[PDB]
Formats: sequence, C-alpha cells, structure tokens
Amino acid sequence: DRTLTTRNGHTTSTTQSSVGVTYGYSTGEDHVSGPNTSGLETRVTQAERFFKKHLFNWTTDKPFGHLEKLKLPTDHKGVYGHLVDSFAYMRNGWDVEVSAVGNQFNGGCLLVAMVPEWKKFTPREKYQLTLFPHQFISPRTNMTAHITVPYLGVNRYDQYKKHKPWTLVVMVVSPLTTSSIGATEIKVYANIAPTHVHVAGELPSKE
Amino acid sequence: DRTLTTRNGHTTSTTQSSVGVTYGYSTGEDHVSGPNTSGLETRVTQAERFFKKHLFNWTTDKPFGHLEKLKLPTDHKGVYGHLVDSFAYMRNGWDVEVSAVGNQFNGGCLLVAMVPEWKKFTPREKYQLTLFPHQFISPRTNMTAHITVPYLGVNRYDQYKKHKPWTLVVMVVSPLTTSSIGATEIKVYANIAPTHVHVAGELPSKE
Amino acid sequence: QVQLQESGGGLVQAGGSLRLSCVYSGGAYSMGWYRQAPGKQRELVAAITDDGITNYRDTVKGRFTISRDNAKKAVYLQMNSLKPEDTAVYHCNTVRRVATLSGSSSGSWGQGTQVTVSS
Amino acid sequence: TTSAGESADPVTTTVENYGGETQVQRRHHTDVGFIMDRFVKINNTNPTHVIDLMQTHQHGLVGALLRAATYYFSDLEIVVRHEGNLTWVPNGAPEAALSNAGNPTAYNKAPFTRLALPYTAPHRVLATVYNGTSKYTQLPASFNFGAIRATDISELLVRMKRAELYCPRPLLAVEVTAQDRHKQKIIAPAK
Amino acid sequence: SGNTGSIINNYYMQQYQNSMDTQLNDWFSKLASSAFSGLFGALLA
Amino acid sequence: SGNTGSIINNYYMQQYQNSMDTQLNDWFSKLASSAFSGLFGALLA
Amino acid sequence: FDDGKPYVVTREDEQRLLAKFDVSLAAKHMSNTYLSGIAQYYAQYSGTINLHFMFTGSTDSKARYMVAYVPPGVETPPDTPERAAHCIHAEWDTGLNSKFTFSIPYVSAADYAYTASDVAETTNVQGWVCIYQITHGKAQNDTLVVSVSAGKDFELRLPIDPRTQ
Repeated sequence: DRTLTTRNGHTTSTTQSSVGVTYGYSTGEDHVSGPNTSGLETRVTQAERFFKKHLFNWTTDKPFGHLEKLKLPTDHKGVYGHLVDSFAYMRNGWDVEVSAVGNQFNGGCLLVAMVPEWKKFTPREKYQLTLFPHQFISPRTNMTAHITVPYLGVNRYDQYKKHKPWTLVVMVVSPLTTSSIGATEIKVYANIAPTHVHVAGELPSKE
Repeated sequence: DRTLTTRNGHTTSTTQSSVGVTYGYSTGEDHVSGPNTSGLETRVTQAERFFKKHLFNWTTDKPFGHLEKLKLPTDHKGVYGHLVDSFAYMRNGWDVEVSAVGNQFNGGCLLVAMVPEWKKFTPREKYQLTLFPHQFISPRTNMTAHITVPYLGVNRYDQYKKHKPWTLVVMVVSPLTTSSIGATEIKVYANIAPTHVHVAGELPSKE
Repeated sequence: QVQLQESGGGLVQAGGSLRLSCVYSGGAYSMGWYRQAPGKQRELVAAITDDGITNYRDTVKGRFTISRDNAKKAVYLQMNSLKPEDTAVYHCNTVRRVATLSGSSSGSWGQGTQVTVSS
Repeated sequence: TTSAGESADPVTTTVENYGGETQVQRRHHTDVGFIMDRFVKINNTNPTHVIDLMQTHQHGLVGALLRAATYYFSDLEIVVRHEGNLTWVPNGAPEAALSNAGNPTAYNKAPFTRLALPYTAPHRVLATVYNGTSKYTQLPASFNFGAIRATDISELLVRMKRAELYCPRPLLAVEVTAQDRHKQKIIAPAK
Repeated sequence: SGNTGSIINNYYMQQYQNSMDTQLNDWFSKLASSAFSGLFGALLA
Repeated sequence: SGNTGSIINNYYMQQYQNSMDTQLNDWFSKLASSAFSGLFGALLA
Repeated sequence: FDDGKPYVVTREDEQRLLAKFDVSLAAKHMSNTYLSGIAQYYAQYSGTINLHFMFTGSTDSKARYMVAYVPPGVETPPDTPERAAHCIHAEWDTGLNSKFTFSIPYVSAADYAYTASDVAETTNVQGWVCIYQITHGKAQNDTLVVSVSAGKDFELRLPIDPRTQ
C-alpha cells in the first residue's frame, strides 16, 4: 500500500516507506491571471522539476529543538535559476519531499514543516510549530515526508530577489537513539519541485 | 497600403515602406514530433521574439559583389542564449527583417537572401544568388526586406554548437549613388526572430 | 568537502611508539590512514568504519591500532613496535569499503604529519 | 516501476513512466528465418566432407547465431567449387557409397555447383550441444546433413532454409580490454 | 517465407524443393508479450 | 517511374528491389505556377 | 562493473557517484550482455534500453539511489547529484519490492544511431548514464546488482559481421 511515485516534469521519485501527501493551506493555486500583471504573464513548464539539497546531519548529540531551515527559493543553477535572473516577477507553489534514511532499529522523531514568512522562533514557540503544514519522520515507521503548498503572499507576483515567502524547516522532536544494529548518523536530504511557475516582465540582458 | 506590422511574442515591428513578406521553401513547419526524440520534446514560447544585429555599412566604395553574412543562430544573450546552452537539441525556423534607411534620393540595390548550408561563393556563382529566398532593398522603393523560412536540415533536431543551417546574406547588386540631398552612408541593421522553438534533452548545470 | 587536520608525528628510535591524531569536520564517513613512503606510491595502512569494524594492511597488522571518537570527532592511530620502514608522511581522510581497503582519491589532502623512525 | 526481482518475471517498463512516448518499431532484420538465411563459408574442406553445420566459424553471423540456440532444424543449400564430379550421400550411408554414380552426382559446370539438400537426419531436431555420449567434446555421429565427395573441394558455402531455433544459449561479444568503450574504424568517405 | 523475393511460384513442386513436415507454438513471444508494464502501487502525477 | 521501360512487372518484390519509404509536396511547382502574368494597370489595345 | 562484478557496493565517502557508463552497445560495462551480443552483428539501432536495478541487502539496511541520463553536449560528466539532478533522472528507495526499472530513452538527432564507437574521437555521440547513491543507512557492504535488456520499441536494422576469424 505504502508505495508512492511522484512525477514532476521529466523526473520521478519512488518511495516504498511513504505515509501520504500533506496539502498545506489549500489543494491548488488561486487565480493566476490578475489585474496587476496586465495579462502579460506566461507559464514556464520547463522549470517544474526536482532539485536536491542537503539539510543537516542528524546525529545523537542534537537535543530537542534543533531547528534547521531552508528559505525557498534557494540558489538554483538550472532553468529556475535563469528564470529568477531573467524575468522580473515570478510566482510558484512548492512540492517538497524530505528523506532521512537510517534503519528500522533507530529511534527518534523529526518534525518537517513548511513555514510562511519565516521569523526566528523563541525557545518557547517551538512547542507549537505543529500549526504549520507538517509531517513526521520516524525511523520506526517511515523515511519520507511529503508536503505540498500553494503560493501565498501579500502580492500576487513576487520578486524572489527581495522576498522569499516559504521556508522548509526540520526540528528534532525526539533525539536519535541508536543501538548496535542501527545507523550511527543520519543525513537529511531534501527534494523540492516548483509547480505552476508563472513569470512576467522580462528584463534586459547582461551579455 | 504598404503599412506592415509584425508581432512576435511581446515585441512588434511597424514599417511604412514595406513591399511584402517572402516565404522561403515553405509556408509552415513540418511535423515537429518525430520518432527520434521519443516524444520527450517541449516548446519554449518565451524565446520567440526579436533581437537586433548590425550587418555592415553600405558606403559608396563597395562595388558589385560585396557579400556580408550572418550565420544563424549567433551569439545570443537572451532566453535563446540560455536555451542553446541548457538543452542538447533544438529546432526553430526564422523570421528575418533587414532595414537600410537612406532617403528616396539615393540609388542602388541590395539583394537580401537566406542561404541554407552556407559555402563560400566564387566570383561567378554570385550571379545566381537569386535562387534562394530573397528580396531587394532599393532606396527608391522600399527600406525593409522581410523573409521567413522554416527549419530545414538533415536531422530533425540539431545541435547549434556544431551545425548552423541558415545564413542571412546581403549582396550589393548595384552600388550606392549619392547626390547632394541623399545620405552619404547607409547602415544595414538586422532584426531576426525565431519561430517554433522546440527543445529536447536537457543538460546538467555548471553551477 | 572536509577540513581535517593531523598531529602527533615526529622522531623516535627503533622499537618506540607514537599516537597520531586527526580531527575532521564533515559527517561520519569511514576514515583511514594513508602513508607516502619516500619514493613510493601512497598506500593505505589501516581503516575504520563508522563506529565499529577495523581493517589493517598485511605488513602493519598486529602492531598498529586504529580507534575512533565520534563525540570529539577524532581518529587515532597507535603505532607500536616501529621499524625503519615505517617512515613517511601520514595523511588521513575518507576511505571506501574498509573490507577491501580501497582508498579514495577524491580530493584535497592536508599535509600535517611527518614521522621519522631512526636506527 | 517497482517489482519483486526474485520472482524472475519479465518487466518491460516504457518511457511513458516519465512523460515520453513509445514509437513504432519494425523488427524484420532481427527475425530468425531471415537472419539465418544467407551463405557462410566452411573452412574444413577435404577430398571428402561431412556436412555438419557446426563447422562454421564460431564468430561469423550465421555460425555464432546458430551456436546461441540449443536445438535447430533447417533444410540446406550448398555451393561447392570442385574439380571432377560431386557425389552426395544422405545421413547414414556407408562411406564407400560416396564412390558410385547412383547417388546424386553433379557433373561440374564452369563456375561452381549449387545444390539444394533436404533435412535427412533421423532426429526430429538437431542439437549444437549434447550432454553425454552415444557409444556403448563432440556431438554424436548422427548430427549432420550428409556427405559430399569430389576429387578436391576448394570452397564450400552453406545456407540454412526454413530455419527454426529452440532453447537459446549465451551469446558473447568481443571484450573491451582497458578502454571505456570499444573503438574501431568505421567506413568514411575518402579524402 | 524469410529471405525469398521471387514473385512467381517456384518452378519445382513443394515436394522436391524442400522436405515436407509431418504432424501428430512460439514460446518466447508469449513470454515477452505478457511482460508486466506500467507502474506499481500508487501514483501522484 | 522515371527512366524505366519494362512492360512486365519487376520479377522481385517491392521490398527487395528498393528501400521502402515510411510516413508520419512539390514547392517550386507551386511557386512557378502562381507566377503573375498578363499586364498591370490599364490597356489600350 | 570493475573487476568483473555485476554489482556496485555502497561506498562510505563524500563522493556519491556509484558508476558511470556510456550509452553505446559497445561500451565496456555492456561487453558481456546478450543485448550487445546481438547488436555487434548489426549496423544501426533505435529505441529505449531498460536497466533493472535489484537490491541485495539485508533487512536491517536501507539505501536511496538515483539514476540520471546525461545527454551529449557537456564536457565533463557530473560528479554529484546536486548537479546531475537537472537531467532526466529517477530516484528510488529500498523496501518490500527490491527492483527498479529505468528506461534509458532514445534522444538523438538522426533517427538511427551506430552501434560502434567510430574512431579515437572521445565524448560518445550518445550521452552517458550515471548511477548515484543519495544516502544509505547501515549498509556497509551490501550490494546492488545491475542488469540491462531491450525496450518495448528497440530495433536493429542492418546485418553485418565484423568479428575477425
């Protein structure tokens, strides 16, 4: 039952220890054409594909409350990187998938969430981080968290040079407990894919 | 009557001394999806727009047979330049428009043609360059040549790093003759726009 | 990829002993000790896994002892019963498949340890 | 696509897994009855010969394809270049019978002699590998298509008609020594 | 009829051109044609 | 069928005599056949 | 693969490129396969080529792999997944079903392509394939067996025999 296969563009991702997909704050995009862009917007289907990233090394020394973030979008080299630098205004939702493979004899729990409009959390607010679109990663049950969120912001189109709405966040809810037959460290990798990449207002070249 | 307006993408070009559009070798593209690309091809509508270039200075000293070329595609900095460097195989037809503004008191004639699979012409073959898709530019009548040609080649998709099929060519059929009330030199500018930019086989990044 | 430093080498007579230490910064990959004999190719000596199994070259088997400390992020090589042959520069960095002992020509090395056994 | 590998069942996943599209295919040239139907030389020529399709070179097209199937059946066509008369005997005739004209005897024409022979073995299908012996390595004496005799045979070519193959076997290619891939001359226009 | 390109029928009868089969099934096509395809499990296109 | 003057059909099939085309338009005839002709303007015959 | 083993072992390193081989039916990694054994007797080919990866680890070890098809045009093949992730790739985990099938597509200019590397020219006309290892958990020695077979639309065209006798 727990065999999932996510396909974006011409790339795929299969997982045999999945727990489900978590839709955060909506199931789809709002109206993409608006009165501000004056209908001079287009869609770039070539950008909607995965790109990998490295979050952190989940060791045994990190206690409750270790918070590791990734402000999206990040420094991208593919077609998305050129889109950020070539068109003035962009908008896109995210489809994020985080994997932390140990083996079934470890223990511990990761809270993987997506936070809009990141702001540094005080040691007390971290107890309510579960208000956001989130899942859990527990080597007892699963090894893959899969969240998907639309584009939400005060402006219909944004300038990702100045304002980065979403932030992927991973917190260690229960520290890793290892045995003689469990992994001694875990490496948490991320796999993110933009969806509905709309662009508007092309810029002059630097060549 | 002779007022033409060509619109490509989000750019336009109006001319009030036009003579017509010349379709070379066909009126439209052949079948773009083929058995070789395995249906893993896409279309980039963001590339179909004009970009300017400078061909040569038509002075009075240049005699019959001065041949000035431009092998397309050239070094492009826009979205087409990134497409050439990001996807392995491309294909696109061309829509070229050459302008040489003097004023109606000059004389002379330019043969503006598009040549497939360029090869250096001997002084005799230049008398038959009119076998190719061409128009004339004569300051007596018009100031704009407008040719449009599909993508033709031995391979359905090409690698523009190695093989450049089309070549824009301008030849001085009758040298410029100036008077006291005519322009003393003319500057021939080009305005080219790719159409039906299909791409396939995306490449890894250098970032 | 990793910034790692070594220390502990020096000069000693035949039959002495030494303790080489190395400190790294990235992850928990299986480390090992390499030596470049004077005028010979760089060769692996002893490799250790991630908190566990160790493996030694034929010649240095039984005289050396490699150990790891995960908390301090350090690896140690205790050298006993030294011989004049063991003089070289003792580098340390990651190693693949400590069973077969196939070293990694991956990247940059840090030259920090020089051992000179006398006789 | 994911499956239980140890089940050994076939899995043929296509491109539509990631947005592609399978194209049409035409496989005439890799058909058995077609690819096996062409002349190949036999390099074991003597005054007398026993036509055995296993004397073909183990690397030529028809030969190495035939060694990649356990059981086979096919009629034959031969082209012999001889001096004197060519006498043929079926599968099982005594050797002395090769010396009489009552058997199929072709008198030589100028270029060469091209005959068509039927499958004459008593077994329903022949074999290229035989596990065991036949007396009370080498295949048994009854795996052949007859025998030919002339004063001196110069060249013999065989052709398998109506080929039928069963039970495939390993087929090898030339090993690459140290290169990343095998590199050889390909025909290219001169100058 | 593999590798035969004559339009006219053979001049000699079917009894003399080749042997005649007697009686009293393509396996690998059946094997390769029933090969599992598509996907397995769930799908999020 | 340019430069072939045999009345009888070819002895070998269409598959062996030549290659077979596959599928998935004479331009210059269309160009030269739409050439402007006649006169231009007025006429006083 | 190296030393003539059909499996790649999980490596403990910061470099996570398990293997890399050219897409050419004459490649060194394909020198023993039946597919190349046929294709050596034919001039041109066309279609998709399937690769089957089977995990052979113990129940207490996990891993997550990725295979990407790098088309021709890049000077140096990528050495890390963060960089090769932009090609056509696929990722898979290890669980109950231990097999994974990836269809190396046919993407090239000419509708048919040769089955022999022409001359001392390098950088194969068809691109490489790189099998990476994203991460692993407690799989120190456990392997991954790789096999290759034909696709749903593979086709060989012209018969020859280049083997010298």
